[PDB]
Amino acid sequence: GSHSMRYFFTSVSRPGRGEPRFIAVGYVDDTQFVRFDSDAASQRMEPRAPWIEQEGPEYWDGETRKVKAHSQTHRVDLGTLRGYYNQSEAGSHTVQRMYGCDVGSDWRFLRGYHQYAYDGKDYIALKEDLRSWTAADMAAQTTKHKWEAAHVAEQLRAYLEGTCVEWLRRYLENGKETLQRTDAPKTHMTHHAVSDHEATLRCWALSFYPAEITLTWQRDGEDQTQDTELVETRPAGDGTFQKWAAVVVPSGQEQRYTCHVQHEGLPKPLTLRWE
Amino acid sequence: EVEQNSGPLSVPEGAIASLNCTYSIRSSTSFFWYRQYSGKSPELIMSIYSNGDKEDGRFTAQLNKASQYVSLLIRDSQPSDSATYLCAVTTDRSGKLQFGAGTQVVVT
Amino acid sequence: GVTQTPKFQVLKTGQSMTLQCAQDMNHEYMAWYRQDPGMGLRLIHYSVGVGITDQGDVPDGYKVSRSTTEDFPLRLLSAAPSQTSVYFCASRPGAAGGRPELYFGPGTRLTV
Amino acid sequence: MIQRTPKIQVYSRHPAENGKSNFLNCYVSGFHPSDIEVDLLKNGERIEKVEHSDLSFSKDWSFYLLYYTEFTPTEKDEYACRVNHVTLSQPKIVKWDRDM
Amino acid sequence: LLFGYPVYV
Repeated sequence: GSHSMRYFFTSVSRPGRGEPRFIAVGYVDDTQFVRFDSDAASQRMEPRAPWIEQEGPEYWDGETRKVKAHSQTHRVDLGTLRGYYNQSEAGSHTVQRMYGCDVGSDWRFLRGYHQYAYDGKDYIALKEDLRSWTAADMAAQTTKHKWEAAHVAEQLRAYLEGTCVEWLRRYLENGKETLQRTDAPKTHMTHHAVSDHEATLRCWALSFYPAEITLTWQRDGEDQTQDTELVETRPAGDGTFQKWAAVVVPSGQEQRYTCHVQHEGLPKPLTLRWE
Repeated sequence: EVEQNSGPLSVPEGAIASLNCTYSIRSSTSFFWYRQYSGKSPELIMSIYSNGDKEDGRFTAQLNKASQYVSLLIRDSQPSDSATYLCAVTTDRSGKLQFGAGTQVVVT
Repeated sequence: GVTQTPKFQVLKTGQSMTLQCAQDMNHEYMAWYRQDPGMGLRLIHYSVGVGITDQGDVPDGYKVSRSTTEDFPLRLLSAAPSQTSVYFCASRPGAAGGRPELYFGPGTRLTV
Repeated sequence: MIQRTPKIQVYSRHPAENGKSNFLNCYVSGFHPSDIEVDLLKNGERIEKVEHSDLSFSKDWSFYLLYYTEFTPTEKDEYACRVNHVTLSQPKIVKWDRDM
Repeated sequence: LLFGYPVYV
């Protein structure tokens, strides 16, 4: 199956409360394995998975320096971007960075990512060819020109295609008991009366990994999409995920509504019915 | 790896039996206490997940993720508590439960 | 909830018996542990589903089969003096997503 | 500045069975900025021992957090999640439904 | 593994 590694960096400025808040987290497809918080009691990269802990002290001493370097740049980027948009230091602002790589089922490189955001909107992003950038406005083009001279696109392409991928494979092998295992969802339905002539069929899916899943309600084969309550895939707190879909079925028609569940852990897509 | 006392802890009747275990995997999330009488099977008596203390009956389990050690306190020790107590630790989304050597308690 | 067949069974050196285990709780995860004085419960093998076996901490010298959700028997190829231990069987509702508490069987004492 | 309203989901890790311990989850997602107050309620009173996950965001740069606490539900206790954000005038409270 | 090359905006 396909995999991916992605790191997430959030820097929120505190005007009167001192240095900006910096949070860094790293994932493997849905599994957080590292964290860093500038306000945490530990100023080192802390592990969140058992398979990342088998790395020697040289790994953590290195990843601590790198994550401290990201915080220093975001601390500077906050002031730089504040000047680009001629903004006052009277308020707080948000700088978010995300980068990583995707691999296909053959574990070959599939796509690379490197993106910035300022105050919740896209600021600059590395394009698919891993050679050019996308600059939103003049402030972003200033950054684009600065990164072109520094040869930043070339450094990422060597990392996204060569290091992000190679170390993803190392993480997969070290956590094959966890990351390469697929836990199929446990499906069930619930029936609840809402009126004298209407009822609520809620199609459930719990304890599955990864979080990619698809819940669909059909009526006589037609996809019920406009009238179908769907909730965002939520975490359970132990590593698995949950999701449910609901439709308001008139009394007596429950027999012609069908729920469809698609997931990587299912050999064939499930078709659930009431009665 | 889970290290325990690995020895008979003699606690008089009515005292507080205190045994602890240390785990190696820092990212562990679930911690359990199993008691096992001589010849019988281990049964779950206490499970703690959040950093702190948790009491249920005469049993009290403490968790300290900073020092990476789990302890268990038995208030009002009785001869019915004389058994080998196993400490089990696990990580998220995993079925490999790591059990310690066990600490045998002998209450008179 | 969990039952094991060979209560207090003695074996020989060559081509010994195979210990059986079963549970009527429709559990996905099942495991076999070994208990020795001074070492504690040591994982032999575990299965997270039907026809899905995996090796634990001491897989050298053991073969396990999982053909049904209920039965999870532990086989012994050839008995060694190191096989003298108490074999326990455990299970839990699922490999993940459920309550990680483990249910143990009555056990099996064995000497060689 | 861009502001996005948080999406709230109150639920439990395991199917609620009165008398057995469980985890009460409140999953806030799709909001911006990250400054947000999330408290878990038991019969209207705030629960003290409440832990949260690490801050992360989605494809569209919207953050998400999971606030959880260990609890034991009963047939009479009512639980709710109270979330206050810059996009909400009055703090929103979502009661815990056993079937949602 | 993180990206080593420092990047400024």
